[PDB]
Amino acid sequence: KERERLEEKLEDANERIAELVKLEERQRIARDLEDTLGQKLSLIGLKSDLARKLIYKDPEQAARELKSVQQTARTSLNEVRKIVSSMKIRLKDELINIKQILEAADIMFIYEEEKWPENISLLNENILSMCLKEAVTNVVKHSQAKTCRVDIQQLWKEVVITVSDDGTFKGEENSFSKGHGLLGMRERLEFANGSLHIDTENGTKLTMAIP
Amino acid sequence: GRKERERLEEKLEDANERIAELVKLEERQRIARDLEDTLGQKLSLIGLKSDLARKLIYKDPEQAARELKSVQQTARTSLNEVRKIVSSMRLKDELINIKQILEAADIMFIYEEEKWPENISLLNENILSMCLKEAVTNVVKHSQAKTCRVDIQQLWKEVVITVSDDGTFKGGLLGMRERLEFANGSLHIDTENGTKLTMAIP
Ligand SMILES: Nc1ncnc2c1ncn2[C@@H]1O[C@H](COP(=O)(O)OP(=O)(O)CP(=O)(O)O)[C@@H](O)[C@H]1O
Ligand SMILES: Nc1ncnc2c1ncn2[C@@H]1O[C@H](COP(=O)(O)OP(=O)(O)CP(=O)(O)O)[C@@H](O)[C@H]1O
Ligand SMILES: [Mg+2]
Ligand SMILES: [Mg+2]
Repeated sequence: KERERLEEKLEDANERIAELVKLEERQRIARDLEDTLGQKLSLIGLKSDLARKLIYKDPEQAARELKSVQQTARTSLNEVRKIVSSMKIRLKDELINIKQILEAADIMFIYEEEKWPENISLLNENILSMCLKEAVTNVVKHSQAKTCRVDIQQLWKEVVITVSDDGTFKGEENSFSKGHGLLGMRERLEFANGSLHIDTENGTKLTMAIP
Repeated sequence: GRKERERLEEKLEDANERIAELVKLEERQRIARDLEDTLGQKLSLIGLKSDLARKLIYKDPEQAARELKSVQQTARTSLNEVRKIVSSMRLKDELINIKQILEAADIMFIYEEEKWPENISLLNENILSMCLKEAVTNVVKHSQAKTCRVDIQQLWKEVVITVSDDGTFKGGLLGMRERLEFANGSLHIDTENGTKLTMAIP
């Protein structure tokens, strides 16, 4: 009846982790909104007040300011749908989308369909997807690969997706773009007590694990 | 036992995963809903009214400027909407804000400061706050009360905030209560003597 106390303190902690990362989500999200979006909207107000001043005397230019308000409302709307999506992907869907990305990059898509996992949640599933997006985006974008092999495997407690490629690695200890592509991926695996692994030994072999 | 009894534990850790994924899902779904709807609709509006004003410039300028007063205000309103959402993204703070709400409604604020709890998280704390907002908003707004008493109590596993008032019951609150039910806390209301609200949270 002491080891069970150990379980009450440790559980307190395994709930705490959950809340203080849901907060990662929160703050980062209000950051995007606040910044990108709100700045766009301020811009819209100012350019439309300006065009409103121009109407009578410089109309040719009021219409230009207004072409600009038009486009900033556009871009703001795209930013919104971008968020929304960063909140709404499908696994078997990402498979098709990257299938197209590489097919298009003139890269060979080796996928040997296996056992589609059962022990996976949908926060987990969506994270997995994302890491798919950035791993393939990075392969296409950099590797120099001519082949990419994607293994989705139910394995034990967790799904594992390895994304391998033959190309050469362009990465130096800076490359790890502080809070960007691969760092986003890997911190994002570390939080859900999964993990990201990379073996540059033979081209570049990526590896994602998630309960 | 340990092996068979053990595996159930799993049946429960994981049963529990399945459960709290519904807070993520339909927290982010309320959020994408608000964005999508309110905001995106506003932005479409902006595009259309500015394309229109752009057509008017030359022939009907007096009215291009009117459409444009409109684009101006819709950018405003859109920005405020973004605000609501960033803000949603403090307990002792809510205390001051409602202190003002009721003080202003000509309602008496009985608060007898107690033991500020320790066993509380901040998802919990912020939920508590919110329910404060809607309970007091509802009291001011409806009760007919002339007094409101707020008890914040560390109690056992969980903080408990009762918001009582003398007024009559005329029966927001579903948001409050489902939102307590999810964090295995609870909402209780006793209309027996005016209206007495009660929130509990681990
Ligand atoms: N498959 C690969 N082949 C060769 N080089 C690679 C590679 N994958 C990654 N790299 C190198 O490592 C660097 C770090 O990648 P990372 O994804 O962190 O930044 P990035 O350049 O992909 C933009 P983002 O911030 O969107 O990821 C890359 O810039 C690239 O130079
Ligand atoms: N403190 C209170 N005392 C007596 N009746 C109350 C009350 N708070 C709410 N009610 C009654 O219950 C109804 C439901 O409350 P609820 O909070 O869902 O709606 P509301 O009328 O407060 C506006 P909103 O839902 O937008 O906050 C109210 O219409 C009111 O008649
Ligand atoms: Mg990258
Ligand atoms: Mg109400």
